[PDB]
Amino acid sequence: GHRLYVKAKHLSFQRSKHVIHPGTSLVKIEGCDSKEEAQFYLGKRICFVYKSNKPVRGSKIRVIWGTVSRPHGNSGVVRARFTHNLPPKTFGASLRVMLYPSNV
Amino acid sequence: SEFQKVVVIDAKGHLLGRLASVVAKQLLGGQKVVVVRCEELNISGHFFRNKLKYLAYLRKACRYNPSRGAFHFRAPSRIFQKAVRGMLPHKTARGQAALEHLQAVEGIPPPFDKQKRVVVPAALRVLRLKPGRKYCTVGRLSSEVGWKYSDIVSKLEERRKVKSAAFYQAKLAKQKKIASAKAASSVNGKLAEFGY
Amino acid sequence: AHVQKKNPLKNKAVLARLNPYAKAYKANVKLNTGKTPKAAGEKFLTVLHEN
Amino acid sequence: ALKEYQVVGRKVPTEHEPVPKLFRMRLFAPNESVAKSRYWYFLKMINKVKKATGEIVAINEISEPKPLKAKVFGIWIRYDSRSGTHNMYKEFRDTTRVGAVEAMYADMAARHRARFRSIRILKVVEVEKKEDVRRNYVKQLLNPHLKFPLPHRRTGVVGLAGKKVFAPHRPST
Amino acid sequence: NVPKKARKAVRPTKLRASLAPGTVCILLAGRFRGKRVVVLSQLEDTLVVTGPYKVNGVPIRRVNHRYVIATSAPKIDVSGVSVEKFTKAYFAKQKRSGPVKKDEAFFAENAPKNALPAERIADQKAVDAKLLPAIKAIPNMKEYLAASFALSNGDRPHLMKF
Amino acid sequence: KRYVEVGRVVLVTKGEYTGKLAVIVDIVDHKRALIDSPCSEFPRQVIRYGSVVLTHIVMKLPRGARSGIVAKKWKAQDVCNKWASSAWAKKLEAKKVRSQLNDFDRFAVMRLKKQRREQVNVAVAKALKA
Amino acid sequence: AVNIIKKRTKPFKRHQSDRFKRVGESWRKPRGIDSCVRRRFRGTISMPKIGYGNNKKTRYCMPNGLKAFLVRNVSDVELLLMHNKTYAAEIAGNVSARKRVEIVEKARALGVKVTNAG
RNA sequence: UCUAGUGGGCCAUUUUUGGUAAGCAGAACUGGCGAUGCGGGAUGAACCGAACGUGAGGUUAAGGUGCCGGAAUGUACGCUCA
RNA sequence: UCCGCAUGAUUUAUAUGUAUAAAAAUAGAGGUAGGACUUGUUCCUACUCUCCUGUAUCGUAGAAGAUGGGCGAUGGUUGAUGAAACGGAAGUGUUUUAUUGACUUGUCCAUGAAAUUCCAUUGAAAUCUUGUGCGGAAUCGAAUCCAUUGCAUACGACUUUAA
Repeated sequence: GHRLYVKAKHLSFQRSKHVIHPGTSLVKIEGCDSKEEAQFYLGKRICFVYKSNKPVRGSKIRVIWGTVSRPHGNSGVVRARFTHNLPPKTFGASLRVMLYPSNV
Repeated sequence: SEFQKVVVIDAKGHLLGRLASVVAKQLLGGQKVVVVRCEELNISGHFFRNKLKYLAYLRKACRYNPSRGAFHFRAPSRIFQKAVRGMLPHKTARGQAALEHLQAVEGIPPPFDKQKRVVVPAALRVLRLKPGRKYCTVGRLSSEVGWKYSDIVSKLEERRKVKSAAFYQAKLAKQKKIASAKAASSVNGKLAEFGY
Repeated sequence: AHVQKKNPLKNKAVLARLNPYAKAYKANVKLNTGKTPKAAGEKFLTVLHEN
Repeated sequence: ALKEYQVVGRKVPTEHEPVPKLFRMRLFAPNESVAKSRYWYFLKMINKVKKATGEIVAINEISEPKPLKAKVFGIWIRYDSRSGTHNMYKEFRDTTRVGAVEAMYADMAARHRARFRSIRILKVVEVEKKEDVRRNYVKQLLNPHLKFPLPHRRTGVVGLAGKKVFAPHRPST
Repeated sequence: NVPKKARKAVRPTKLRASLAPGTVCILLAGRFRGKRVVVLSQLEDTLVVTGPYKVNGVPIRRVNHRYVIATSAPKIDVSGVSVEKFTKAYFAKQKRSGPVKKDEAFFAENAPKNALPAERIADQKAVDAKLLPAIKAIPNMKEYLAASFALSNGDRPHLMKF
Repeated sequence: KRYVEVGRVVLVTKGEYTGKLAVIVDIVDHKRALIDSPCSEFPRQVIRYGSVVLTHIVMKLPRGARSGIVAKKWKAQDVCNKWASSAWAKKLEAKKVRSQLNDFDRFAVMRLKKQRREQVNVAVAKALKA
Repeated sequence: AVNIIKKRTKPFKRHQSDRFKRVGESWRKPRGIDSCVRRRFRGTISMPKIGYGNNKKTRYCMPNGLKAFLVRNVSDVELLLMHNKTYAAEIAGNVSARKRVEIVEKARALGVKVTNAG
């Protein structure tokens, strides 16, 4: 048992100066610092893992899943679409980018 | 691209605004930042210009009640804290959390002198300012605007420097013995085949 | 009829439904089998360079 | 990027003169449309000809005959200032006259706030003799034993290490 | 009202060129995640893989081609393995949906050492016996298969060659 | 110690010729220089000093020499081997090999590093008793 | 009845009905000369519009794909004998307990679903 | 054919007259606000872009890419110490 | 209220290796015992180790990591204690020795990981509290109101006294 995912941070939603779009989240992936390098992570599964107070099915760990869609900017930031939109309180929180849709 | 738990930054040789921008972005990204030796920060422009800038800031206080007016902190760490707060949306819960994730101190106190200290190249004065361009030190600026701990910080820093020199020499001797033993290993050729 | 519009530039079946000649169309026809002369001209080169 | 074109034009033949004269100009324009526009702009100032009453009989892009040889280019220009008009001379060391013209435009914009519209390129020539060179700064680059230190630069950047936020050690020089 | 007939014909799946039989691959999900296994054959779009059950404990099982990272490790001779036996029917659960109930407390009888039928461990031993000599021939290959892949600090999957 | 001059051997850092070795044959200005290489895939070109890093090798090359003469001087001298037999080239080659290593090679490196660590620790302890 | 999608589930509350108790929740179109809701300034409440209309096929359908036909007696249930797969029976609130039991038993015999059953 | 409301206007570009001038008064053309939401100019009835049914995906205009703030502490050549 | 108990819950857990403590300048002596000689603004010793900045170094194989061996030094990691020493800028940490456990993958074997037979999860030990049988004795307090004084005072508050 060890780590099989890439580190990521939830920066913000897709937004203009004054209008936000919570349907898409901006994700900064560790080690990805180019829009060309973001192509590898395009389509990869990305999950937000958090702990609650009430156990469900004998577990307090709840995961919200999503997929990386397209790169954002020139610095390797990517756009992610989740099944449920990430809460804005999770800005700056950690995310796990898996390798499940692998192509290598 | 740094996802560390806590990052400790040596503020010496760093430009105030550029370091504040980098720290503020890291705080919003969710990284705890500790800044040490804030009295060694650098601001572009000559000392008289920076002194006038601080005096102009100091003149701004509430007319009917200075007690509730603007609070002008003189310490170099608080000057850096004010800069970071300006670059942060401090009037929101998210901005308040980011600001509270920042710890700026003068010198390197006992909590942090035994930890790795990194630098931000984007804010380093030597590679961001033309040689010959005048610059000031926030420690000198603070001491001339009412900071009363310039000498004690210098004395404590000197004591930390001699302690760190002794620690470095001891680690230097240990790394020597490890390196000398490493040069006599029987797997150097096979490691060099893979490039190690 | 025609519930959805197919792009002939992408759907080859529609590109066959329209333009039946597309099957026999031949591109990249080579015509440089000759000596390939250099029709530059002394006057043209002098004017081209000039000052 | 700019390109150099030769543009040959003439007035549309009329009953008075069935054989009008042909006029050629070497112009630096981003594309052929701008080159033809510049040709008519300069021709209207000299001859009683317009785009409507004239035509373009030829246009050919000109490439540098020796793009791998370092050369000195002398450029004579006439530019409009905020007060009046002045004629100036410039010297640039480059491998292409297009690059010399681009350097001239950048220098004029930086040193005189002169836009493209206010600059007329009177003449561009290649300096052959060493004593022909007028600027001492340009002539000092013709010393065979030329040796100067590397100019100051913002260190060596990397696509990933340059974007790295933190560095373990302070860089040296 | 019967619906129309869709013009969606079923055509064979073409997998990647790096998923050839005998390739060492890393499992990315499931119980055996991070395990290095050997590809025996490709059924339709899944790889019938088995890391040598005596060296890592991974049995003969399918794995989705997307959930697999292909490694550039030297190929393992697999031509002697009877891959014709492994079909979709072989890796198919007994027909349950219907006349059975989702009764709990059945994990005891569903656990191994009694739920594994005959000839399954037999083919596992047979495949292992045919694969070990080539595996042991290559140095460090047996230890590589026994080890588990993991990401360390500074590892960047988009820049590393697997 | 390192200066821009005719015949100075330089290493390209930016552009499609990253990591290649060339020599300055002429100086255009203080921002650009004309460089050439004996390799058949490195054409003679003009590059800016920001895209290259100077080395410690200086050749006896005439100013504005053509490609054939530059190659002849390069081959007559030991410039290729002089650069190769240096810490810079060896470190760069080691980085190239490390970047080219695959998962199996990395596992082999890990095993060899384990053996080296065990031998080093034993050697250090044995030397401590002398 | 299949793949029912709601364009909007909010009830289009009236402007300032939260501020004042005398202002009812029922929607009224603002007709003020300086009204910001009518001008549709950013950040204000939305107004009901014809564009919010749901699909004609799935309109008036319950999440189960049926339509709640009100029944007050047994004969109203018999009206749904042929339309078993499209109409469900909603027993009227003023129907007594005896007649409600009779309606439920008749709907069960006819195979008609009942929304307010039990 | 019948009838409603209107019969206080205002702003901007350009051409002007009266005025020392005016966020002044009066004329002409066009576009607007009035009755126009939306993106930008930190803000704004008129300025720039663009005229709006309810949504998904993509790309733009004007405008921006150090942080607040989404986006290069990008590239090339120069000038500037206040 | 301390020790023993042996349990549950909490989270360090914004965790997934969340390992890395010289100083100083930036046309420098970068410093890497840096080499080098006598502590000296001498070194001509080293002259390319600086300039892939860390893409580095340390560590990383074992049913979330089991059960038994042959050899290789005679070491290494992690706990329970010991004499302790050094740490005060926020020292709450860093080191030596001795008693004494567990592991060691440095190399080579043997058995066991399945059916959770294609993904939709968290693996356990420990550290701080309380929800309870209590053996062991319990060494143990104060503040305020009601009173009092005026160095105080609109009322509160403040300075005294008190059993």
